[PDB]
Amino acid sequence: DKRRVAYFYDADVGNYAYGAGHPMKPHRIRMAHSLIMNYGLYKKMEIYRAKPATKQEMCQFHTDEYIDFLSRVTPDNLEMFKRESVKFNVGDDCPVFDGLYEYCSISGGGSMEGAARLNRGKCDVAVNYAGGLHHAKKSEASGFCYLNDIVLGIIELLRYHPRVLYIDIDVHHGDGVEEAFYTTDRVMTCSFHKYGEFFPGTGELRDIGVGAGKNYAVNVPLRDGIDDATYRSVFEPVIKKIMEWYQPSAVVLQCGGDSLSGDRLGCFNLSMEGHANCVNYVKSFGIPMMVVGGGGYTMRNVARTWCFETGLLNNVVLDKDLPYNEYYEYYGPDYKLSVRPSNMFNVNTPEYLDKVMTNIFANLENTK
Amino acid sequence: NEDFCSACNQSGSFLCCDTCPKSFHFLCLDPPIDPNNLPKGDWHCNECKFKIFINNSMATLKKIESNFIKQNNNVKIFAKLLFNIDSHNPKQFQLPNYIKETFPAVKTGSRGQYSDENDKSYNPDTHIDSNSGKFLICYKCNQTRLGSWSHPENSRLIMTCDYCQTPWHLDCVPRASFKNLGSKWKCPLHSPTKVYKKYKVWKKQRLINKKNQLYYEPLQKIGYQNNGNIQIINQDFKITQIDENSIKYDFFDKIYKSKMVQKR
Amino acid sequence: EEVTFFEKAKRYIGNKHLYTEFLKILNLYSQDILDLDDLVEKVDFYLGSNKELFTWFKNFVGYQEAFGPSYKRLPKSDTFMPCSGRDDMCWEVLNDEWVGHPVWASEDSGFIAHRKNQYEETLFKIEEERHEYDFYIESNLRTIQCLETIVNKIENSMTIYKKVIRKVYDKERGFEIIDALHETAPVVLKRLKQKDEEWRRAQREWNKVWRELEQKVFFKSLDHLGLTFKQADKKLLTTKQLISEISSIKVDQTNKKSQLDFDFPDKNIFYDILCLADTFITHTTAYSNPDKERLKDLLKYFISLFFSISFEKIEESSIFNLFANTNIYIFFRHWTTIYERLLEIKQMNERVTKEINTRSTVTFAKDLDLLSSQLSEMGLDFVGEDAYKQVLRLSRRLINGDLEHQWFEESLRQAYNNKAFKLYTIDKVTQSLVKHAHTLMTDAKTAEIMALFVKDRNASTTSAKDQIIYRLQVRSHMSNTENMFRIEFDKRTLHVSIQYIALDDL
Amino acid sequence: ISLQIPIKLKSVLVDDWEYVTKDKKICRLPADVTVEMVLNKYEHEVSQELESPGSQSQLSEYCAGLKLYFDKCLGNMLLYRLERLQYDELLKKSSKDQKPLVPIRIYGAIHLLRLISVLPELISSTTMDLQSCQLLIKQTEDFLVWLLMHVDEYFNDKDPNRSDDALYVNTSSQYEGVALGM
Amino acid sequence: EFALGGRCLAFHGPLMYEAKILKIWDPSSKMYTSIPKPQKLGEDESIPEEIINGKCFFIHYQGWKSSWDEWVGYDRIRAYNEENIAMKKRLANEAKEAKKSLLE
Ligand SMILES: [Zn+2]
Ligand SMILES: [Zn+2]
Ligand SMILES: [Zn+2]
Ligand SMILES: [Zn+2]
Ligand SMILES: [Zn+2]
Repeated sequence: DKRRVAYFYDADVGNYAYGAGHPMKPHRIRMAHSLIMNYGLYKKMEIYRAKPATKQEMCQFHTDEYIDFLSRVTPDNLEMFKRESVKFNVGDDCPVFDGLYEYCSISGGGSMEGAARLNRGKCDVAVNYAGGLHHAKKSEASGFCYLNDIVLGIIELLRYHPRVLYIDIDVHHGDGVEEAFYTTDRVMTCSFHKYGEFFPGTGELRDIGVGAGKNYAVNVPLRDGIDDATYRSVFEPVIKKIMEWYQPSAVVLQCGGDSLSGDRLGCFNLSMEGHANCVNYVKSFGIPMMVVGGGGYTMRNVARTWCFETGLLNNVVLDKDLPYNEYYEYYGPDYKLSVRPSNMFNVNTPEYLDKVMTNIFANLENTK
Repeated sequence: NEDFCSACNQSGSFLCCDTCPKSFHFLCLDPPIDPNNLPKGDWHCNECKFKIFINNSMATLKKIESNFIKQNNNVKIFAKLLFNIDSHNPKQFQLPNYIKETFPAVKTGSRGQYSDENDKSYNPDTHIDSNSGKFLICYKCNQTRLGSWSHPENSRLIMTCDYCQTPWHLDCVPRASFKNLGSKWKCPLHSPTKVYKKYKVWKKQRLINKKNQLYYEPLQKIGYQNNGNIQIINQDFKITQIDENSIKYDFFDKIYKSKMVQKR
Repeated sequence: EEVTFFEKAKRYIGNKHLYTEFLKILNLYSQDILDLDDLVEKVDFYLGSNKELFTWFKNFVGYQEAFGPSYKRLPKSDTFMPCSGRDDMCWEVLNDEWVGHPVWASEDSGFIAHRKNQYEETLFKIEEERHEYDFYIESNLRTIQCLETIVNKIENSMTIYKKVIRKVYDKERGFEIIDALHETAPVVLKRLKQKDEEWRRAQREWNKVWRELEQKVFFKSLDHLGLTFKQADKKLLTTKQLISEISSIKVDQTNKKSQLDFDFPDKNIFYDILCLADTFITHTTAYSNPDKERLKDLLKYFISLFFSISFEKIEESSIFNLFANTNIYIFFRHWTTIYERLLEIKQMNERVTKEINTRSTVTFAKDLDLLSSQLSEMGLDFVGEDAYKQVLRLSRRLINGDLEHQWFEESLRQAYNNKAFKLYTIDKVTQSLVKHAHTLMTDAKTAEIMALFVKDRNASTTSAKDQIIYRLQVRSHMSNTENMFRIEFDKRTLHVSIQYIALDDL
Repeated sequence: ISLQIPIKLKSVLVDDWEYVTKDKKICRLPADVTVEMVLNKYEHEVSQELESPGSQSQLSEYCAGLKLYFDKCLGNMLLYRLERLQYDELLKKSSKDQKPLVPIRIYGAIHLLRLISVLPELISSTTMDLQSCQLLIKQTEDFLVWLLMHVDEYFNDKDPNRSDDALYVNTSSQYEGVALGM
Repeated sequence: EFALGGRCLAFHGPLMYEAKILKIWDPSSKMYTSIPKPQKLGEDESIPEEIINGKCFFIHYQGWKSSWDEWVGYDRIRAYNEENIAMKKRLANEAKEAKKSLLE
């Protein structure tokens, strides 16, 4: 490949914390950045600091009342803000902190600029881990997400590409993104997620899309604790079929750390290389890529995961030994660069997976 | 004061009163008041307003008599009700405790919601009946697929449908997880009870008390157009006793007609 | 043929209630209500288990938009909400009619989370405290740098500094002092620097505490089945468990002789189990002094007779059948369990040892400052000392009682990367095996059947009545209720087959 | 006092309660079949076949009083908490034009149907006589029967997902949140 | 309706008493099936001759002590349905009216 990889990072993303016990900390972005920098990778990517987005750009997908409420709400002014809090689901699940507007603007600006750079051809690989809030849908904060900048990325890519493909690998289904393109045939959303009594709850197998988006939405229902050898086996053939058949011009991938082995909320049994297998397979097709970072609440794991992936995209394999980052204490007893899977029993039987393959491929048989 | 709305009987935003210790939701109020523009003053319930402005222990008869005589020439059957409903606090609408009892298949939820008959490591014991000592032979796979404790990676999960208790593999019918929190799972060996045909909608009648159930049996026994309300062996919910062989007959000539529509 | 399909379906379904539902479905189709595709699917779910009757139905009947289940559809009234940036193409590609709102998809019940062990929770607590310390320190450092760039300018990203000032001036005087700065910079900057120094000191002490706490917990947290093991095994390695397994296999096979099957490729595992069993037998103060040697002799004879591996090298360290009762069968299953455990352990032993001996260390600060010297001080870090043999040695140690199970299991985790969790009950499984042999000797009927097996095995050349008379004699020594287990072994390939002839001998 | 509601009307009322409370659906307003116009059709169709003047004038009085009572009580005893939000929205939309509220011209055939279900519970807490209650009950029964003949046209099965003109409409998450949170 | 362990409602004079079934009698085999069951008539168990040859059942009255277990046949043991509940309430109301007439 030897792709020209651009990169985006704002130094203000590690200075906005959620609630004390809240599992969502963007500090993981910052030690992931330090993992990237101390490995000497800074000589291989084009580092940028994208401009934060403005209200006129969030109103492209979100609503004027929603954005206006976002720009004015504050922990100090909360007590008089009662109707909007319940109306837009901005209460406890998605709490309000000091720099919420700033963080949302940073994430949206970074992802929207990444899509812009992919459009102009400055890079064929744009990476923005700050974005990836695949749960909020145009009017409400959901799943700790407040702004679905991903849809802005696909909007900008569609400005140049006739077809854009979205892949979700977060153990959470890409509800907001699939909803944003449930009816259009330009975008395919393909979410690999856990299906059951899980927080998304959506992503049913028979969710091929409505309207013109019929047969243009793929949902992969999975059981607990899938491992690398099974995740790759369920991943690769479907991606092969979609690329061979839907044939997107652009493609967007959501790289969430939630499916990591031993995630604070995750339940999957993916190690480092099982996760990197999907990235390698995606980069194996040549079409431009816009990598974001979604789930993951074990920052010592997601930082290592993201550093390994950014090494992999530049077609290099990083060292297994740490370069003595600043936050050295975070990286366990051995201080290596890997995620060790646990001994739990994987319940994803081959027969259920085979039926899933049969259904998905039969549905795709009509997407030349 | 109260932790429930005096109309919805639910917690939440409360516009409580001072004359009468009552608690109301802002929406559960007539007219619905916007909490943004607070009245900012003494708010009394409709009953409090009537008890203060009108309720002179004897003069109330004078008021009701006056209202009646301003409506006796006009509609007067409703005059008493029209007068009296002005003395009452708004309340959430509920069914009158007997329409529900007309159907012995419905129950009221916690706050008053609808509820019906479908509301609801290595575990090898899940394959055991435990009352007959037998295994759970799934209908689709005709096995239990217990695997072994030594090799747990061969066992197959079973849900044992919540209606007719038929055991089923998670792999025999595609399913990711068990049904534990939501509705009761039902295996696909049950009637649809609802049909969309091209559109047109069909629904099966509800469960009524057998006191009011009027069972009926036809006489032609070959051709008798009935709904899905059949029995295999106010006069509107009659359930046909179908005489099972009539089902076979009706199916047969129906297939014959489906043949001759395209054959001639 | 076509006039008997109803009876065929009745016999196939085999139930009255399901037949009632199928008849109701057939009526519903017959009353024009149900269409053909729904009827076809219902018959596939009723008679689709067969490739003959269902196909007959398909070709006799001549069968030859679709909304999703997780999305609602709002009316057009809820479409018009002005979006100040939505372009026409955005109006084209977006979707505002169909929304899921997972609460609607969740049946308003809730979501089931995942189970996490207490070690994971402690890791979460440590991670949270670390994140708070580092976030405070980074915010203070950023504001310190900004104040330095301000003060160096005045000598002659909009909320971080206000937030940190309010946190530092938590007396609610931060509000006034922020505006006072906006119009006193050095004093607040130096106070921030002092707070940074104290925070970094406390962070270093807490980092020490956190590392010390984590170093013992981390390996335990990833041990998911291991923590549950040694306890689930006790109720899961009972005779009733194996009877249930074999009966389920036989029941499944009876809907369509070799119900069970085992293979024994390795040989030294037999000697390893012999060594461990003798270590336990000598160590245990629970048998008579001659009983220890009697158990050892029974074990050695049974191994050298059934497998005929060696009658003497055991002390230096034609298909044969066998009718057995529950006791002998369960003892055999015990032996099989131990053999498979040790086979799994030894199969990857080479790569396990290879990785262990290749375990390098980071020298940036790990070897400089902090090292894990707990499993190394006792010698359970497998330096050299091939994993299989050190495992055998420490198993003999734990049987002999000079090693607590805590460090046994911690070492097994840290060496096999939690891949040898099923070895945590080796002492107890060996004890159960010894008890099973002891029961085998002390039963008269079991002794007679055991001698009958000895005769059948050592004969090795029998007549055409071999199975019949042997089975009849075993049954005569037996009652008329408890099951038979047909354990066969061919010396050609070291394969053992078990047949569950419960009561078929009658 | 005993009221004999037909079984089909009872089923319709149960379905309405289930749709409003369980499925969260609200009525599609303003109805193409409203309370005022159904009452007008009832009065017209019954009066043309009734020749007695006293019962014909009493029919008109009954219809007028029914309209008045329905208008007076929709906003008080005939709405679930969920529909209170849409009720307030209609109230404010009408107040934006300084216009009054005519529920008989908005609601139809189903809030009128739910109106006559607590009538035994409403008359019981009054000082009105017995034979007048009997007359009112008889009038309600006759109206119920007349509705029963014209029943294949006021409650028809259409899905909101398959039909925009369906009697019910799917609600939005924000609407449900504001309605059922306060 | 009528099964081992199932609920039942049996007549007793001008009122009914609900009970739970424990034994099911088979007059053809002169045998009853009980639950903690092919077994002959018990040494201390017997049924009145007017219900020894009928489908009798051993029932325990709820709200009554365990000493009031009775063998009641199909004559009084009714089928527990909505009609059974409505008719139990009807005769309870008639008992109330009889009590009120005895009083007022
Ligand atoms: Zn996630
Ligand atoms: Zn209320
Ligand atoms: Zn009041
Ligand atoms: Zn099955
Ligand atoms: Zn079923």
